[PDB]
Amino acid sequence: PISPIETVPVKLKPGMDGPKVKQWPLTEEKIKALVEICTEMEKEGKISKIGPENPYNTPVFAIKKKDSTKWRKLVDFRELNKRTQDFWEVQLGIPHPAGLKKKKSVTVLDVGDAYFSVPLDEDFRKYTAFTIPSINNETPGIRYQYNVLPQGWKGSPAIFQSSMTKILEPFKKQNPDIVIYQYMDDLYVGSDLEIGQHRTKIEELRQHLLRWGLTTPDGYELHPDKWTVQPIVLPEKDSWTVNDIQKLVGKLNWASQIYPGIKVRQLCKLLRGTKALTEVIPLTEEAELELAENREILKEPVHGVYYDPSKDLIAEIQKQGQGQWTYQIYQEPFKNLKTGKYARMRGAHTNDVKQLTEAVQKITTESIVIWGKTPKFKLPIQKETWETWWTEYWQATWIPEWEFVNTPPLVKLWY
Amino acid sequence: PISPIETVPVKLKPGMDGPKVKQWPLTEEKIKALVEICTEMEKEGKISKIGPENPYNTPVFAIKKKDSTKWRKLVDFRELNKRTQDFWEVQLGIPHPAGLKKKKSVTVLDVGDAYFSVPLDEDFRKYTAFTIPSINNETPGIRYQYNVLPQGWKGSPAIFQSSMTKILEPFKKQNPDIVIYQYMDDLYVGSDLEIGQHRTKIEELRQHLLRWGLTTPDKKHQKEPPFLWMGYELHPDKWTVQPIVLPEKDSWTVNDIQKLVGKLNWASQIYPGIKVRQLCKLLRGTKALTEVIPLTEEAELELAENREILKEPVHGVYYDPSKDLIAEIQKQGQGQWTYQIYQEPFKNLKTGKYARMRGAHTNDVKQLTEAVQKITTESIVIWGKTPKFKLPIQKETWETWWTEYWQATWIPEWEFVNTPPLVKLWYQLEKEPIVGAETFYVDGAANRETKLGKAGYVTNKGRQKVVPLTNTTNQKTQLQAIYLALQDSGLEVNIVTDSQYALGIIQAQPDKSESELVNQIIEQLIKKEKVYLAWVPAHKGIGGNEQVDKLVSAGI
Ligand SMILES: C=Cc1cc(N(C)C)nc(S(C)(=O)=O)n1
Repeated sequence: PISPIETVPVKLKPGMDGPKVKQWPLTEEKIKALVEICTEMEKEGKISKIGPENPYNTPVFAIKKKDSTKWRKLVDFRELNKRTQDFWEVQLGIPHPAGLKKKKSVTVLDVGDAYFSVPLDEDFRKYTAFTIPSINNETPGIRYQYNVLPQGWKGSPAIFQSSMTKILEPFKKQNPDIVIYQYMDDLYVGSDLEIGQHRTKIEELRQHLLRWGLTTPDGYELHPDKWTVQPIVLPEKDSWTVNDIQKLVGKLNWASQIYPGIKVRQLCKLLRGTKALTEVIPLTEEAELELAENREILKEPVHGVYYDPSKDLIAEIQKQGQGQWTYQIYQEPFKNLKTGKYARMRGAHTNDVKQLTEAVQKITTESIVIWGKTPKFKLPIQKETWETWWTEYWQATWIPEWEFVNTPPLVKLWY
Repeated sequence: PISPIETVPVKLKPGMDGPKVKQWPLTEEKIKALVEICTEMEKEGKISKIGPENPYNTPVFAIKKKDSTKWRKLVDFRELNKRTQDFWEVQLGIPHPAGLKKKKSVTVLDVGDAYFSVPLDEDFRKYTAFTIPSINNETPGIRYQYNVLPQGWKGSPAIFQSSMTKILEPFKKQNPDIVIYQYMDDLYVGSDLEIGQHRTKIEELRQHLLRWGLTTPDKKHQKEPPFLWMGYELHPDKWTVQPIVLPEKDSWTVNDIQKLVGKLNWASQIYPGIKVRQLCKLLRGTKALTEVIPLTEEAELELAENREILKEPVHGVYYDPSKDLIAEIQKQGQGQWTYQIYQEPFKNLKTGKYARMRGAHTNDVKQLTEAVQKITTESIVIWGKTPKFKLPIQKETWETWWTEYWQATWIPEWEFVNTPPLVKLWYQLEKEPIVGAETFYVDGAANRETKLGKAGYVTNKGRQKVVPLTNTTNQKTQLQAIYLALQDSGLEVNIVTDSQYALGIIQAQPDKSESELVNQIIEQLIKKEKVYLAWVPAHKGIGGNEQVDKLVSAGI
């Protein structure tokens, strides 16, 4: 219910005002969902109607979870989070289980049903304002603010973290093998056991959470080992034209910003003079040395690349064509923490925005598992298109931040 | 009267203070028109003289105006407005006629006075004080203060609309089939009740309104087929917009103009092409809202084109939820796009012209896509669903494009409409270098100081060019050199550049561009049969590039 607890007071960062984010228009199917849902929530004291004396707002919308179901609210607290983010202690519980990424399987649960117990600090409620829109602006918007900890607030798993440790203590004892990481609204649960077993030790945890009053759905299956970084590789075919060598050189020249031992001069030697593109050039030994030499640096992973906790994680995506998408995750230019591809598209799926939406989620749950932080995305799409269609494929309870860019001619340098 | 609703609490801005703007009065004329309008309002309870003295103050420049012998007071809350807390705008836009459905009966009550019938936060009236002067250029004088939502105040439509949706909630509960929509002083009441029962609800509602201090006219406007809601004309089977006339007067008081921005941007939601983001500048700050202001060359131009768009009335049908929505787009005057949204042929709900253009170098397919998006957003906003599209483009033109575009794009469900000018790709670049083509090594250079440069090329057939340039920049000579190569070569050519800049633009495949130069390159591009553009790093001594570089470099 709403258990008699002292409201943990909370205060935005200094100098900063609460969110004032305009609301995106929603389809009718969605506005109905959000009207029902909020109606129940207001009945149960979870939220309250407010008037327009409250200048703050936060987008709302609705998604239809993973592998079908029936609607769910989702409040885009991005702006309020970064306006409130990491206060004092209570922060992201433990500095993230560095182990979890190693476990054979990881499963995800939606413990978000918690949070609706704990009241929210009086003087903060107003910063949680949110407004269900109206089709054709017929009725005014229906504004609610929160009274309990809200599902997407980041300040929520923080405040509730004392209690979740208690609830879980008994389970982690009877199971010191199994790793348990809370991020935002989900618990990431990773074992080493065999599928049938692991999936058993998950329900136990669901029932264990029930016996402490939490209640869950009734996410994904995740296999962290086997997230193999993708090493940059050079063309193999022998029959080099002046073109092939030119591409080759340009690429190695760029790739020399990542790996400092790479040399090009023996390949520029083969290209002296003003030759035509088509013209086949005999690969001299000294060159085929430099090329086998170089080929074998692009092999071993890099050194000098360590996560820096106080710095944002960035993530670039490039459309590669055949339903393939390449991405890299990094914190300063050219020092990649990970690089991967994502594919698996044909027929009843081919839809740039859909694939890009799926990749953005998968990349993001890789980051949560590997560092306990979501990456600020660089999306190869146009603001309008993306803002127009993303909530149609979203199935996750968090939302990473993102920017919009024009992919350079470096789609090439990765694949 | 004055509604008994509970007031909305209203704070002055974070660390701020009320308007202490002293009155600039004295006219000995019309200072009598006030105190008559005031002492009437003082009786209806809308204001009251302030006891224990001081302070704060707002102007009261009253303009009786050529309303045909009328006396009108006009508090200027412009400065109080800047100190009042922000409010949330709870609507995404003004409603659109086409978004209405057919109802057997509709009525449009005019809420009488309204802002004037909702009380003001008690603690906040103090800051709404004003003054009426007298003979003795000394107090004497007289000092009032508002008890109800003041006319120009910043919070008066937000608060008023909140007070109203409150007052109605009970009535909407007992009557779930009646639909009431509010918009300022107009209240639309649709229903599928027999003409007779309706009129009775409409009476029950007028009483509810009255018990809550809200009066609604019984002589009812001039209700013929033209029932008027929000300045639209609703007929059981169509809506029409009353062509707006923008009167030409040079008595353009700061007010009269301030009222023009209101009317014009109300119109832009019905009419595509209204610009008002210009003459707004004929304001900014506080400059006596009676001070006749002269038309500039910047605003008097556009306002002149405005009368032109509003010239021709607009109309359309109502929305029926059992049918899909179909949107059709056609290409017009290069970057000009027309579109219609309908459900039954020839029966349009809404038509428009989209122009915009996105970037400095665009093309037709991406430009179309932009329109398919804007139109999509519109459909969700007005009807909350997505339309099916008919488009001047071939499944295979779109197919090859997205499948060779580094960015990601997408259009919902669509159908080829074989129509006037089709949208097509005005050329394509080779993916491989062409065999037996003069391989052009291009390059330019500019001296950021003197602003001089050169652009030139070198081929694998001994052909060379170097052109001296005045007032260019590096990235401009990079495009210049590419142009040379294009124009001095056969139908089939291989160009090789070191400018990732120049390479970006060309690889996008623009057919229109901001820069004239890029156009000349565009022109040249389509005149060719086969073109293949290549990139290599500067200063690696790569054969060809190295020679061209040296050649154009008596600048570097
Ligand atoms: C100027 C504001 C305004 C406002 C308005 N509304 C809001 C109906 N209508 C007009 S009108 C009669 O010119 O179409 N103007």
